[PDB]
Amino acid sequence: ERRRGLTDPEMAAVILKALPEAPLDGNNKMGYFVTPRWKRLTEYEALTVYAQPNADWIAGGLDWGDWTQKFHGGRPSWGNETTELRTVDWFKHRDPLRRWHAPYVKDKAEEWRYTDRFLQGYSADGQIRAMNPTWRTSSCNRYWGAFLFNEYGLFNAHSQGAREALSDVTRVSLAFWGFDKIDIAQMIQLERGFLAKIVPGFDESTAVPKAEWTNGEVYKSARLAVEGLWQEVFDWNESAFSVHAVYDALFGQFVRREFFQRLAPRFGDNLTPFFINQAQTYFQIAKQGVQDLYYNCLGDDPEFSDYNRTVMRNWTGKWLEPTIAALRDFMGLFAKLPAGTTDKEEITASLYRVVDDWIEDYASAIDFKADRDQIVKAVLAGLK
Amino acid sequence: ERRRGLTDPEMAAVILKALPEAPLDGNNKMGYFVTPRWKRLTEYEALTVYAQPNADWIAGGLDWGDWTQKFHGGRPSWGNETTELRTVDWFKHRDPLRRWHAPYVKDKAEEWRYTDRFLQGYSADGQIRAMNPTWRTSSCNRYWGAFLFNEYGLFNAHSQGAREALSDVTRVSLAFWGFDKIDIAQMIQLERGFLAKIVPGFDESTAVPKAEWTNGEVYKSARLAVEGLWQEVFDWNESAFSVHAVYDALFGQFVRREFFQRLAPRFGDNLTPFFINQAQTYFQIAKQGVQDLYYNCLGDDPEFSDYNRTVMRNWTGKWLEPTIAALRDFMGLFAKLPAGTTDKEEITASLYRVVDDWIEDYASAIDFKADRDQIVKAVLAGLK
Amino acid sequence: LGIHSNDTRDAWVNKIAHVNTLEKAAEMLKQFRMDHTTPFRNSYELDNDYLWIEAKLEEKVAVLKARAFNEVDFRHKTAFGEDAKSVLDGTVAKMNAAKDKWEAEKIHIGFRQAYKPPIMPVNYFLDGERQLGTRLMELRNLNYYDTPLEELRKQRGVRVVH
Amino acid sequence: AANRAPTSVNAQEVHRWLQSFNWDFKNNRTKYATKYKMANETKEQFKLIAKEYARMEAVKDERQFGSLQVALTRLNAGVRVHPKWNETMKVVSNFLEVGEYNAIAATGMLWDSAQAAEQKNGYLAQVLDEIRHTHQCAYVNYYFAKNGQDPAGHNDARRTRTIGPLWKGMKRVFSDGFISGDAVECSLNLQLVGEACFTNPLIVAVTEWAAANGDEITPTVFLSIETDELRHMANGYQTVVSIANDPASAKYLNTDLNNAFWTQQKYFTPVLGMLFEYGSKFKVEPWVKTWDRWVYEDWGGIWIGRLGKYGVESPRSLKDAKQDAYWAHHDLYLLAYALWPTGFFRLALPDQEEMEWFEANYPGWYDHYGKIYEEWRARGCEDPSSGFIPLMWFIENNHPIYIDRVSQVPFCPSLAKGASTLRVHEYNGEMHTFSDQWGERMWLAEPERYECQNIFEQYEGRELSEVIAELHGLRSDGKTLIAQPHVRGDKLWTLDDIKRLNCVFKNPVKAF
Amino acid sequence: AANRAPTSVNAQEVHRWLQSFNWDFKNNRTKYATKYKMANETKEQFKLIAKEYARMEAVKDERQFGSLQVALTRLNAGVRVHPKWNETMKVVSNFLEVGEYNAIAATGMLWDSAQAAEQKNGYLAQVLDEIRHTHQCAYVNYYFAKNGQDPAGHNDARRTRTIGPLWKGMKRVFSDGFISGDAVECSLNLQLVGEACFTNPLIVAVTEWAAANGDEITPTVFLSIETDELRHMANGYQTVVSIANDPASAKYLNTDLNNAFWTQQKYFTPVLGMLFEYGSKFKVEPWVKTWDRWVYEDWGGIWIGRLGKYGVESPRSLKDAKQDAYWAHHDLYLLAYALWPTGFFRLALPDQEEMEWFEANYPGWYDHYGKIYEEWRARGCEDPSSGFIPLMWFIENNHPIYIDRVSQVPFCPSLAKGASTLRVHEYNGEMHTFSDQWGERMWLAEPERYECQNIFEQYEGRELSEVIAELHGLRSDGKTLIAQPHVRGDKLWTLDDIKRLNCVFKNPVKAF
Ligand SMILES: [Fe+3]
Ligand SMILES: [Fe+3]
Ligand SMILES: [Fe+3]
Ligand SMILES: [Fe+3]
Repeated sequence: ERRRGLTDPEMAAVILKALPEAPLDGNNKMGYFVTPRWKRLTEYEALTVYAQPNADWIAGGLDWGDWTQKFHGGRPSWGNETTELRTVDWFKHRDPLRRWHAPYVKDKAEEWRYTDRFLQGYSADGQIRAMNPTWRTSSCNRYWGAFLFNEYGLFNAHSQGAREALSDVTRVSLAFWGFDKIDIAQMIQLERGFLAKIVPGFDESTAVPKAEWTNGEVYKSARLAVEGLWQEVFDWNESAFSVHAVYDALFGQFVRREFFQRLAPRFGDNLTPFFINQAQTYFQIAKQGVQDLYYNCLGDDPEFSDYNRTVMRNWTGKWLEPTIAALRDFMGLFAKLPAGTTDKEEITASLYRVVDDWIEDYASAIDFKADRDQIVKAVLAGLK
Repeated sequence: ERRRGLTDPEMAAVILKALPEAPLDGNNKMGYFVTPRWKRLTEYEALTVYAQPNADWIAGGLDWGDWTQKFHGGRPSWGNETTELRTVDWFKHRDPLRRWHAPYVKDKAEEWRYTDRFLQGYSADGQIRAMNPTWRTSSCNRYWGAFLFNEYGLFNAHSQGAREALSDVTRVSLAFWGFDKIDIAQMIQLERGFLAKIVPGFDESTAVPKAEWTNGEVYKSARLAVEGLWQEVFDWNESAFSVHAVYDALFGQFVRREFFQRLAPRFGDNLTPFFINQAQTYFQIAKQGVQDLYYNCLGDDPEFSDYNRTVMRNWTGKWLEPTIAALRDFMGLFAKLPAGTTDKEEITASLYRVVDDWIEDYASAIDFKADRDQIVKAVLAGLK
Repeated sequence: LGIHSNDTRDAWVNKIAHVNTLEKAAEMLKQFRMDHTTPFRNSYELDNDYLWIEAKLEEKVAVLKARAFNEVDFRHKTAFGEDAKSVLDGTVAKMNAAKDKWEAEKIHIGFRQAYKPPIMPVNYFLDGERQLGTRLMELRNLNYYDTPLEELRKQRGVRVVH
Repeated sequence: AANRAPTSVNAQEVHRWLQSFNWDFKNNRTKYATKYKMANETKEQFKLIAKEYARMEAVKDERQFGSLQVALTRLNAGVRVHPKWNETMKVVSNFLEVGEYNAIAATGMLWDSAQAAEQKNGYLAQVLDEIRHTHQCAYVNYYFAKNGQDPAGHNDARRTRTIGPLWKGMKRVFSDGFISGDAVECSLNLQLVGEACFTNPLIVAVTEWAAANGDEITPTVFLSIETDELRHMANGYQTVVSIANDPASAKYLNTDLNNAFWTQQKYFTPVLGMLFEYGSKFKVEPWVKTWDRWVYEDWGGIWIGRLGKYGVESPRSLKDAKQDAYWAHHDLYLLAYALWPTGFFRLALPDQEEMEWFEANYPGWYDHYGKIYEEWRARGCEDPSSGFIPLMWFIENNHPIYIDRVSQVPFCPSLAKGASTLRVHEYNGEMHTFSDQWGERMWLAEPERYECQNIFEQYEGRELSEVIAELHGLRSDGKTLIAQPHVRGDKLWTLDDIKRLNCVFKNPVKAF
Repeated sequence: AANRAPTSVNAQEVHRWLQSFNWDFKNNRTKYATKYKMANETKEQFKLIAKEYARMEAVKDERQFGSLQVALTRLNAGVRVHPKWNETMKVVSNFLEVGEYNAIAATGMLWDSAQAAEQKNGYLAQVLDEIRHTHQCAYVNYYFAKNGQDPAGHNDARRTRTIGPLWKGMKRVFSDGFISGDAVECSLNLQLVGEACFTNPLIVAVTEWAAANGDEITPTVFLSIETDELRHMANGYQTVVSIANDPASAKYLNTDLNNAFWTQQKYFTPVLGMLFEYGSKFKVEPWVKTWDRWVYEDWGGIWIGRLGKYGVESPRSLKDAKQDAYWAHHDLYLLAYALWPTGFFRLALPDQEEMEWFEANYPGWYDHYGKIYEEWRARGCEDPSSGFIPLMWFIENNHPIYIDRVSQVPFCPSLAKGASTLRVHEYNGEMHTFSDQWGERMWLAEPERYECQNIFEQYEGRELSEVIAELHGLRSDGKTLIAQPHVRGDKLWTLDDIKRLNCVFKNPVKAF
């Protein structure tokens, strides 16, 4: 009851008689005017490009005229003045992976429900019995637990770019890069909450990890770099570039891949690797977007390549020192492990993996002349 | 164009003219007569219980009379004669996780696509650089590889159950139990195929693990027991019970959880644990189903508990002896491992974890007197 | 004519091409924002094209600033060689001392006409936005409906055509 | 990056090594009796791996449900279906459901039979597919019970199917036919004939007839079942390929094929014509036309012709099956309507447009079937106070209804326009009734395969309403029958109206 | 094995610790100018973490797509929609899209403003919801372009948008008003007014007009958009809770709320009413009844009443909004139709049945609007050989059309049955046109916020078809306009038909 025009005979008879004999236009695309990155227009691009109503005076905009309501003082709703970078067209960027909210929440949902199944399997199998108690109650609880705040600060460094980004495709990538960082922060806390349930006496409260983050020496310099990247940078691109192509590319990768992922297996910890496997899959998914935006689109722009490479070199040089200082303080944590876990030869080797991965994937793209040996020697100054 | 009765004004008018003023029956619950395991029925029960057309002469059946076409000689399409166990009702079993076909392929599809994302992450992140070479090209290629054939064998052990199961709920549980076993075998091969892409000259061919399974000594009695559980048992409940509550519960849990899950981390391998977390999630899921059928429905049967427990005890003794032989021969693998990887104290404790879990979960449930110290001593006789 | 492509835009592209030095490019950009920008602009003759012409002038000045300045100066000085933090702190002390909303709007406009990127580093400029906007709004939104329209028209200094 | 992203995932890279997964040992042999040897090294057509199979089906499912749960429920699609098709779908979905379910057990048998790991893998995908299909056909009855105009019968068919005669023949072709015998005979029943000649065509045809009668639930589900069916016909082809090089095939294959074809067509020729033409209101095509395209041309001609190089021939009974095709469905519905109290679905007499359609497409339908339906209407078969059930007319006009002993199809030889030959034999103190030379040979050659008690043997000496009450053929008021001789919402028959008739079953064979 | 299975680390168990994730450091403050201080212990109402958010939405998606892809495509639901409603959805979907999109950035700004972790977290879920919603409105235009009767405009509204005057008004309420000028003023335009008063009633009301007019696509999408909106209303409520103890609220909050209310209602009172009543064939109820329930009773009465204990009062401009409401939408459609070549959609004159319906609900409609549409019809406004656009009527009868400087809404004060206010001021060599005193006050106090060039200023001295050609207002063929003054499939208008009229834009203000 309530009659509907598709199925009600009287109403549908009226609609059907008013219809044309064929579509009044044969071009049934949508986004047919968008220049496709890959030969055939994709659904990602059709549903996303030119959703942002920019006028032609913000590079690449299709509309005209001023904004109808500006900030008190005259600041525009989106303007060229919110970033140092310049381009021929802000809509050039494409997410390799082509994510538009439905594929993105689809994948993450698969990861949530598989985490749930994994956890129920692990606790029922009793695998905590093989895990080293000093690693569990100290390195997971306090030191991994403290890294949470580093991911949360890096998430938060995205708020302004979410407001200030200059096109649909950059804003949707930016938002997914930040949501994955709050996800990691939440997964480190989920791990501590699982452990409190299966291990008598484990306290899931964040008091101990928080104190470590705010008052410990190991994550000092990391927290100060995060505080800086989050709240002292007002250029939205400087934030996303310096978080993703400098700070997290060296420090975050060292901690996740080269400390906890390398050493937790040695202590019978297959739990933390399950969550760091999510963190490294996300790091690598984001990297592809970061490289397309900053290197293929800005770094290689037909008019502004030399300009934009100069500003990105500038920002790499600005944030490489806080990053090296973050890395340097973190070397103090090796002194806390049980003897025989690691030696200087393994650590030096892991440092060079991080530094050379960064030079290949990031620094070389903009001709930043980085010297691996001096960067690792600088970090090695904090090891003992 | 085709006129459809739901939207076509003429056809729909005729259809609507014929409908009754209200439903001819208020009872709109499709399995209203089933008897719910959990108070409110459930879609898994409505869609599953009583799809098998059993007559009353196979306990619990609702139909009557003989089968319409039997085997040459007279064997029934399904009959009481295909198993030793007896019950008041074969439709009594319920899978605790309530899995009918859509949620089962949804969970596995999730796992599949996050497997794809995780391997793309893992190789992009370059995490094999920290994996021990010996572990990779010998233990992973050959001894984990060889275990594939044990899982394929256990999968095949399900063929006859899939044809002979005496109810819908036992058939669907059995089938999902078997399909998870071939999935794990295919994941062992997927991992070797992945390493062949990532590690130059690693060979994904099955010849070396197959030669280890068919002609090596570490797996000899494992292969002899799998060969016998698959092709020598003609009773579908004897195969399901003996594969899941005796052999895989002991040898399979030792190899998967207390050998490869416990030692692959020590060699810098987080890749094999990724696939074993699947294998252990699936073992814990099937366990709940196998305990519900064997202990909650059969072992605790109101008319037949004593009888069924006698028979299940007989089979635990029948198959505990070849399972101990499987373990005993597998003990030879530790001699092949770099010195100081493990020691006798750790191997003993891991064997006691597997035996005590089996007593807790399976043996105590039918009142089988197992002597934990005797089983571990018999197994340890093959250690050096 | 043309929305997006016309003779006015062509003429300015042509003169923006030819500014060969930073100090000349930045002089032109500053003078352009006094002449064609905000309700206090010197004429509305370029109303249809000034936002676009301004962007093009910005591109040129940004490019020349980046070639002329070293890395610390690119971060910390304005295109006219002033210390950005000093200009920002002086303007905020000025704003904070503003007697009323009338004074306040002229300080906040004026700052934007003079210092908008690429004249000031955006990190300094948007911190200017943040502080400056708070005080202008606190002054304007206090007792917002209390002056009758006939009086507010006179305070703004509008010519009533109706 | 540090290398780049690969995966293997792609099922093909792992499938390449499946086949080497099986090993030799003495006793690696099938547990089932069989006249044939399936070759190892039999390859399969689809390079599926378990995880990829799951992903492939999950995608189909989310679209299927999703449509069912949002859009079609908002449009009230469960309700807006012609009452006749709502009733036909109780039989169509629950009876197809048993075939889906017994095809699980059947390819468990064939997975055991096969020695090649790829061929085993082919039949494994179908084990799993037939579980999907079982829950899909159950979900069609689930949804129409939940949201349709008459849930009775949709909600309990798994137990109310047991009251009536058509259920027995469904069990012969789609339950026992699929699992009891040599694994290759079962395979010819299921895959070679069952799925390729009847299920694959029917699932698509049911969808057209559904769409015409207002039903958009069954297209959502059945068009998703059909996307699986091609891997199943690849499996049947592969059964033949695997046994073609064995000497036994040239001795035995075409007889198992002919007996399997006869089995399936015997039930399906009259039942599927009957549900299409008598169970719809809007008619799509006459069954005589359809049967010929499906059986004779597409299967008998093209599908079987693709196998002639493996020694398969067209069944020697194809000609007999075409001479009983034209009338058999018309013949059957007379009996099904006459026995309407024992079904779990409501039935309607042909209206005047349908009789005009029947007479245009079957010259001479009216003088035979038409006039009997008119006499039953006048005697008052739709009204509870008449005291008439059409079975009474068969008795008062001495027209015995016999059940075949092999296929279980009811037939009434004194009335039938179809090829109807009654054969009756007594063996060891029991009488058996046959309808044709092919089923007679099957029983004579194999008596211990065919011992099924029929409806009159089991119900002899029992009054009709006590059978119905015992087997629960009642609506939730415990009074009105599920099953009615009309499709209208008024003057529904109740158990007491049946009790009045005093109708007591007799075994027809006791008169010989 | 040893121990029970828990995952039992559900989202709440993690969320319990979320507030402690933020830490204090001197520069931990918003980057945006604001007059308010949001309290750092503000809690949020939905206890979500990222993963569970994603699961909760992905489930809605499966239902949503799946209906679009199987059943609605097979029912060909994209085509069986009234002409008029197909054109209305070009505007309703693409103009809702810009609001969805700018709301991403608005809640980005609000996540930056909140200092409490959980307050940031609730705005974060809105961030992601508005991304979801941008792709959902985009999907609807995508499905209609791909499968409907007229793809032009559905397929390119992100640039053909730019030709007309109504787009400018939409940008003021749902782009610029959401992100420019104090985060709390933006929050009041987006959340406390935009969503709570207009979008969340609007979304179910669009599904009700959509289904009456044969559209089943928009119901599928907008009813899943709607399942997210309560979380967004809770965010507006928490914005007020978070600033309610700061002394700054007693000075400023009701002024920013009054301004936000007038912003939002100035565009939506005339626009939504016109879209509903003139963009449909089948009507659900008259806009005067609806506007009164939504704005006066539901929002003004009950929603805002909940916030009285936070010192929130009903906007002082509420009674002016109600007196100007009644004829507002009728007055605007005269103008949208007079300027039909500037759109990206096809418009129709009221037919005789809906002229009768307007008359019955709006006594006086015919003697004013009906009479004018009849004259325009007599002059051949829908026939391209006529050489008449209704804009010519305004010029010959001396009724200037003006564009406000603040709201961007076109008004014709000499013809309007509604408000007749017109203020023209000259300031610094430029004239400015206003239509009410709320908006005149906003310009006078804040001139530099409101400098938007209007259609007559930009197109001054340009011939109509040159503007249309330049801005791609054409169908593929490069001749027929996308815009039309009728909804029939023959005698469509062409660029040369507009060109023959040599209609050149003039700035109305140049007559002063
Ligand atoms: Fe099937
Ligand atoms: Fe099949
Ligand atoms: Fe939204
Ligand atoms: Fe919203």
